[PDB]
Amino acid sequence: TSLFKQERQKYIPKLPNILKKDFNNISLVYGENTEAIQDRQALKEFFKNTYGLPIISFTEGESSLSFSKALNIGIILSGGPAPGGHNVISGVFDAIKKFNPNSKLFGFKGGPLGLLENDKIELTESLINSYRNTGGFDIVSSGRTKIETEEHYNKALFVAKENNLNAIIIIGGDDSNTNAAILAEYFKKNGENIQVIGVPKTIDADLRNDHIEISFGFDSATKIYSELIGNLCRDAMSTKKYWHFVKLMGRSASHVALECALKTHPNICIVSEEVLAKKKTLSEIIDEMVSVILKRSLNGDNFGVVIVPEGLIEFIPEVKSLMLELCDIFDKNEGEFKGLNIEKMKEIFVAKLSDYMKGVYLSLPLFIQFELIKSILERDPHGNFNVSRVPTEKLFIEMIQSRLNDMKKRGEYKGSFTPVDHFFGYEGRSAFPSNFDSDYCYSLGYNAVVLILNGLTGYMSCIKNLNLKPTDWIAGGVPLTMLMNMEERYGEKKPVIKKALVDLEGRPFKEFVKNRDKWALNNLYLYPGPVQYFGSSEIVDEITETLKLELF
Amino acid sequence: SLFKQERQKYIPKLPNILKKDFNNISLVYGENTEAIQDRQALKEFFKNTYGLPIISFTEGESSLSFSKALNIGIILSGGPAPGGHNVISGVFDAIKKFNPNSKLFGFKGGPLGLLENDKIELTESLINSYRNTGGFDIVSSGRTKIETEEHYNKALFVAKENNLNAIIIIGGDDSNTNAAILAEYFKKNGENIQVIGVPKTIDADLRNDHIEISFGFDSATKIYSELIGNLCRDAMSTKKYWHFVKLMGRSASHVALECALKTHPNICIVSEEVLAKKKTLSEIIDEMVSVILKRSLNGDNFGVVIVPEGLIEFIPEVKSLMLELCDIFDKNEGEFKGLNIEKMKEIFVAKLSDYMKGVYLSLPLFIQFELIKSILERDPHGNFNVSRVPTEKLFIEMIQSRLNDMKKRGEYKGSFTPVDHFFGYEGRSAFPSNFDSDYCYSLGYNAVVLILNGLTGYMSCIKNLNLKPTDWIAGGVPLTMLMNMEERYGEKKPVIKKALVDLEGRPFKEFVKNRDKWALNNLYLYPGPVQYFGSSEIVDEITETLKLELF
Ligand SMILES: O=P(O)(O)OC[C@H]1O[C@](O)(COP(=O)(O)O)[C@@H](O)[C@@H]1O
Repeated sequence: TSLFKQERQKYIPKLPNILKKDFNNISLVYGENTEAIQDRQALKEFFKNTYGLPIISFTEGESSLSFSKALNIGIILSGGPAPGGHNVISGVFDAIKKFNPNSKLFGFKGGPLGLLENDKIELTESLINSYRNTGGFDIVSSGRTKIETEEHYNKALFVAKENNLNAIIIIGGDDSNTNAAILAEYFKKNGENIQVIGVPKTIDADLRNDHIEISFGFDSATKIYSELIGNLCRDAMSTKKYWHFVKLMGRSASHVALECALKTHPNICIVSEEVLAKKKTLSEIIDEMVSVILKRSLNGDNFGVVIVPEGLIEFIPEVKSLMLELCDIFDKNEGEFKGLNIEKMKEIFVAKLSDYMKGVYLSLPLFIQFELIKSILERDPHGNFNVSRVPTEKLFIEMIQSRLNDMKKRGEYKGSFTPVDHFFGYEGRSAFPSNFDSDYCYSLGYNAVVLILNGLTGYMSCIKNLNLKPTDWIAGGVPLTMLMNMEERYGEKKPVIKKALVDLEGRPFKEFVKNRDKWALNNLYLYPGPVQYFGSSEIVDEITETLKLELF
Repeated sequence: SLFKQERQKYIPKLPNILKKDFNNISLVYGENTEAIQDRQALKEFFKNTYGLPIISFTEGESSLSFSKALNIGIILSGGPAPGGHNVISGVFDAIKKFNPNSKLFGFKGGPLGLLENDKIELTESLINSYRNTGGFDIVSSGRTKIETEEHYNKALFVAKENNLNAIIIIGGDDSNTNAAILAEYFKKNGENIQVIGVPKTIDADLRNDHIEISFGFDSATKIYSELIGNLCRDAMSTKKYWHFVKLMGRSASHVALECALKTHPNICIVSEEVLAKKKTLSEIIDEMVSVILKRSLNGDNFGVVIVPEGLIEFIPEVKSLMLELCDIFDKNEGEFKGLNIEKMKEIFVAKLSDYMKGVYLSLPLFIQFELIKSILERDPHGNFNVSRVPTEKLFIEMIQSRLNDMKKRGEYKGSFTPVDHFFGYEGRSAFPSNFDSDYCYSLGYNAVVLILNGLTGYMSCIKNLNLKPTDWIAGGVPLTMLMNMEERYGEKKPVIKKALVDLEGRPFKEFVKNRDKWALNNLYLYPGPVQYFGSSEIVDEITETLKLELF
């Protein structure tokens, strides 16, 4: 397309030294016998044929392989895009073609649904070439259909068989890596010989553990967000008149928010996990932001930058309690709402709420009051709600203006508060991957094929030592069951892999805690650049602050 | 920041001429000049600096108007543009070269810093930490308009007390308006203080035959196009979202048009064309809806739209409304003195003419209030606040309604999922590209050469910008040639005329040729992040606009 794209296309991703060796010269080294996180008992029931598989690692030396004929592989992309997905695919292609030039790669379109519907294309050399080192999932598009029913699982197998597949690779987050486990068990249960391999994808870093150091895409997304946030800090510093509020996409955790904070040194950054842990109130959050603004104003600084995660309102205990009460006032007094008008029925809630929750409700902006009513009036069959109708940054902005307007009227705020809001997310997830994600993703995909060539199913492709140069990285496999627990929902116990949230005892969070009061009151902004793909190795192979601190 | 550390070490590239000794660089005088329009009245006002000659530099001797160390003052004005700090580093390096005893003084927060004698000395170690960086934060900036005899008296007193040989003003059309009049004041009153302007703005609305582009436009459009290309790729990857992207640019669509030529979005609105064709808001809406429907029938329930922030000043019915709201406020200001926005709205509605009131009340309520704020938050030069007006959200709401109208007859079976964006503040203080780094350093270094050669009332000017920096031509354009008479705050005044998109120009014509293609097909281009190290080709890329314009 652009000159950038053609040049980037020519980049050769860097492999672990071992993945460079011939396939006959790569030996399995078996590990222990893994166990689940919890419900170690019931996970032996559900996953009879797959459980307690050892962790796999790879070392040099002679080995015999499970194939000699050409392989056929199906590949699925599920969920939202992450920079480097296309490199997982280029790595798989390059690996099967090295093994046997007659091997074929089939890309199922628009998620797992493509497999159910036999909606696919053959990825050929010239096709693959155009996608090398590119952003996007647009080689085959993604979706998020789950394979659940017996009718579904049988079609998956049907389509797999009529396409002569030896294996399926699924690239996705927590939920598709869980699904990958059950498909692997399903094939093995019905005596079929199709292997399933999982690959760890998410720009939000909510898939990770002792074995998976990071998910793919998080490096590239945070670099883009931090460049944009650093640029806003520099603009704020230059004109000294605007408070920029930046919401970042992803409602599950503060991994992205925390990393951008470490990259840019903003004046304020809110961590959802901490808000939940310290049980902070809405007014406490507001008090704390207002106090930073006033103090800066007294230093003569009528500007600053705030970072908030998208899922923040769902981490305020007080808000859920207010919500659970309002719809209890709705589930009871059903006939009283006929028939009603809202604004008229608002004062019904206002008169019926408990003293303190009425104070919380009325503290909100008026449009927010109404959006909570609408949230209840639209609960799913199981009666549960979500607060998606309330935008975190805009809620905070209005409440802050209000507090400050009152203070000005009684003469305790001389400064000027002019807010500008920003929401980033879509422009970071289909960006060109950094060298790190390019190397990492290419490695994961290449490694997936080695796992398949050794007969393995139910494994997640895994590359460790990610803080070191790629030649020094270590390749292997993690069994999918060991990451699981049983989640109970509506009388049922389905297997799950739980979201990894920010560890409030981790080095990243502790680093942030150590320095945040200093960043708040002073102007110690750091200005990261755009992602570089040419120049010295330490610029082009820079990793996240997160990974740097966590490992070491 | 490791990036900043490595980038700080870049050596900007100068025109060959500027590398020669200052006693080796001679003038070439040329064509005389005049203003763009209202030339008669402007010849009264600018009686001392009208019709000066175009300047170039060549290898020779030249009469050097200075034998003793220089004292220069320097002003950063208006909104930031990447490379302002390289302008400053080019002035500093040049005056140190000339005479190591030369001092450079930075006035803080724009022209107000001059008026209030608020400054800092810009020293070698201070300049060093800002080399090749984004931002205007070395001294910060502001948008103050110097008009009154007292303001100019003050400007004179501060200038004279600081023993200043020359003042360098870095800014846009608003600031070079200040600079033009200041040079005229100093001359008319008989003083030896020289005033040189520098052509800054991400909006590129400071342009003529001689000034090929303003600095910062290159860097800003590059970051904005990276992001839009990323949104195009996400839309292609997931196939469900219609992205509406507002862009900075102020009045002109130079920014929007460049980003469209960089990315091939499905829709880009060009305000200048809207005004030429006298389109109504409703007509713009329907043209967008038609594109959306067609794509949907083709199975593409996604796309990307570029919206210029200045559009409201180019739709005849809305422009007219905004001028009447302005007129109503300016004439009944005391009534509005204390009131909230709802009470303000009530007055505005009561005082609008019947036609204008119907227009106003046809807008969504959120737009009704933002229009008022647009008027109330006019800058010191009288510009409306268009950056705060969510034009893209107005588009989304009106398109949403029309698509529901088609859906009501079974004529639109897709689901519309719009996403709003506004790329602006995040592009202004970004790290400058090699182009802007090279161009800005040359412009500052060149302003010193012009000062050394006794000039005042000139814009620093580097020509042949599509060529390798060594092959650039250095010189100077008289500030008056850019000027005309306009009404600001209910009164007629001399200003630099804003250069808008030329509908007969090569950039717009390239867009028209391909735009229909880009609407119905998915022909997106994906520019990457600006590269600062590496192959001469990717690192020294320039804008589509500049290539087409010099072709
Ligand atoms: O910085 P502000 O006061 O919000 O004003 C925004 C305006 O400044 C700009 O970013 C730059 O304008 P100038 O280059 O003319 O100073 C415009 O694009 C935008 O309309």
